[PDB]
Amino acid sequence: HWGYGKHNGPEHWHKDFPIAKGERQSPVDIDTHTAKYDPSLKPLSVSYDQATSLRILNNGHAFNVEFDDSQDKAVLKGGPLDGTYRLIQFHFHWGSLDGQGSEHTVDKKKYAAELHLVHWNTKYGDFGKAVQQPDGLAVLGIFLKVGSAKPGLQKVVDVLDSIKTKGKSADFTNFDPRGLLPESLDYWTYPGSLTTPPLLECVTWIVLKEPISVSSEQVLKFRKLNFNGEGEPEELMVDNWRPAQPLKNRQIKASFK
Ligand SMILES: O=C1NC(=O)[C@@H](c2ccccc2)O1
Ligand code: NA
Ligand SMILES: [Zn+2]
Repeated sequence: HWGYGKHNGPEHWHKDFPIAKGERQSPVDIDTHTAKYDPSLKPLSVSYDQATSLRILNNGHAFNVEFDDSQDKAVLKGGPLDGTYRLIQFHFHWGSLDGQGSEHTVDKKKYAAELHLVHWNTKYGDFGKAVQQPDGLAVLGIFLKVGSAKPGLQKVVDVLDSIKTKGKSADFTNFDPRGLLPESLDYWTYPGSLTTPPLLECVTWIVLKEPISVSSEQVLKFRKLNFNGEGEPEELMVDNWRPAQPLKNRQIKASFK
């Protein structure tokens, strides 16, 4: 099955998932000089005050912090979006070294990691129905650079020892995702896809311009996770990112001048 190695990585995904070569695949390079300011875009409304985190899971591809999405609690509205999108989970993609790890790039720059907060459009009732729709999902992407520590990330870092291998989970209640945001909510947006199989073309991407800083020690802990299950040969969970894909007939819009 699919992964990030030589024999099962991004260059192989199209065999099982032919949409890998589709018309609106993600991630992409954001060419900042050609992303046009769109004065009709609205400020992003991030309403996370009532978020209920539940659990953290190593799924063999990343670690997901999962939320109660059975009701309108943590929601994303505004920006390029019509209606209301509920937060279901967040996770990261990261590198083996600080010079790579992000999925999106900015003028070809790769960041050390990228946070994805995944939301689904409540007009479709459940996540599974939302991923059958071209406007089913909204993913808020946030770049990570290595510098000062991010205090709001440390609770995540400190639980990782308990979910080292694929299939392990741990209770993870009362985590506030507001502590992972940068100051500014200025963003770029474009229509795209999931960046892993099944690569479904359901996503309004909202990529924040301002990275967050995390410390070297924080990202080093991400890199001690394992892709493998317990009692299998150890494969460090690093370089779990898909490279940039062809932009094709799309335009990236900026929310800011
Ligand atoms: O942007 C994405 N990051 C991923 O891991 C992938 C994704 C796969 C499955 C569910 C939600 C998101 O899409
Ligand atoms: Na453009
Ligand atoms: Zn992701």
